[PDB]
Amino acid sequence: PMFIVNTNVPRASVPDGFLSELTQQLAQATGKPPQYIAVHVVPDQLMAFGGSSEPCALCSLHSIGKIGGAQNRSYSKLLCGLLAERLRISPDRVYINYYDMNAANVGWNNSTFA
Amino acid sequence: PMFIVNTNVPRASVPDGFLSELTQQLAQATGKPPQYIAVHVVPDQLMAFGGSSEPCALCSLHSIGKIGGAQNRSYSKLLCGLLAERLRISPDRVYINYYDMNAANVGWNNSTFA
Amino acid sequence: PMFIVNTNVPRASVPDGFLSELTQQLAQATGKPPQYIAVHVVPDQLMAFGGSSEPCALCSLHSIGKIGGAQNRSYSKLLCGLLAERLRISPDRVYINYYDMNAANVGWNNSTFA
Ligand SMILES: *C(=S)NCCCC[S@@](C)=O
Ligand SMILES: *C(=S)NCCCC[S@@](C)=O
Ligand SMILES: [Cl-]
Ligand SMILES: [Cl-]
Ligand SMILES: [Cl-]
Ligand SMILES: [Cl-]
Ligand SMILES: [Cl-]
Ligand SMILES: [Cl-]
Ligand SMILES: [Cl-]
Ligand code: NA
Ligand code: NA
Ligand code: NA
Ligand code: NA
Repeated sequence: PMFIVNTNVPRASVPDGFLSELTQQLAQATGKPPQYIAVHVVPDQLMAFGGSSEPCALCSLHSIGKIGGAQNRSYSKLLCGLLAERLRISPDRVYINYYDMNAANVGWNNSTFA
Repeated sequence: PMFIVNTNVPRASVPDGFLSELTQQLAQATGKPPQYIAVHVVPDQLMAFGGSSEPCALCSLHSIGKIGGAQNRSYSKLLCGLLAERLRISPDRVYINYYDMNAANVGWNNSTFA
Repeated sequence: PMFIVNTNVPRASVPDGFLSELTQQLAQATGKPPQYIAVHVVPDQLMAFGGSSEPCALCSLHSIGKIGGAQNRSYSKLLCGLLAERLRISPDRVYINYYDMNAANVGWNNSTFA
């Protein structure tokens, strides 16, 4: 699983341990070992949501399987909750693109998971 | 709709109103209210296009529907025009990846659009 | 072809001419002329892989065709090799998402490749 968050919120407002919490909570959410979870946080971005420059975020969650209608709603409640509580970003100013990746299309360790 | 632009042009060369201009133009192009549109511009990037470092841009346009052969050809003209005038990027040094997203794979406000 | 690398390694550790090496190596691996190849390297990122902040990378390779089981394994060996040699990133701390793009979904110079 790979979770990426792009936001206009300043780096200083990202709480210590945020990447660790994301790793831990995504491991529990996806059911995959935390060892394989990758997290990427990109603050101080130049972005807008609805024409407003107030706090917002554009994210991505890639995973080989464990992606679906019900699961994605669950991931959204989890992730929007964290962005709201930890980064003070309103849930309605966050978009998360979910990708169900084929094992053959994910490279790792000089090979792929296929 | 979500539009992201990654470019090597300096932050100082990105007009302060560019995000709003993109939002408004994309609202008209997609026929969606500006409120639903998110924009993200990433300047000062380390990039090369065709083995050259002159101004260039790698972009992404995500949308739940409103994506297709004909529509994409139209978006390219709209976006290349904006990047050409406001960021000084030659249109033949711009790539735009279009993504037609399923509502179930787009998270927002603690849920998804499905 | 479009190759993007997001890594936590410092900018200073990115060798001069690294972009050129990626361009030429990708031209060889994909068979496409270098004039159409785009490369993007993003260092100094706030990332974690397996919860650890040791050197790691999240990448993407977009291409109209030339994507597949065997081909992707080959690309991974090539790209992980370059990241290990040039950026000192362990191959088991690198993920590469491969995307086989439909020509109609890749915009360039006021149109698409369809
Ligand atoms: C997230 S995309 N992890 C990469 C794929 C892991 C394969 S099995 C160990 O889930
Ligand atoms: C762009 S990806 N907007 C996402 C969906 C916006 C709401 S629907 C009701 O158009
Ligand atoms: Cl599901
Ligand atoms: Cl895939
Ligand atoms: Cl269409
Ligand atoms: Cl989708
Ligand atoms: Cl952890
Ligand atoms: Cl193949
Ligand atoms: Cl596609
Ligand atoms: Na998919
Ligand atoms: Na799609
Ligand atoms: Na940056
Ligand atoms: Na594809």
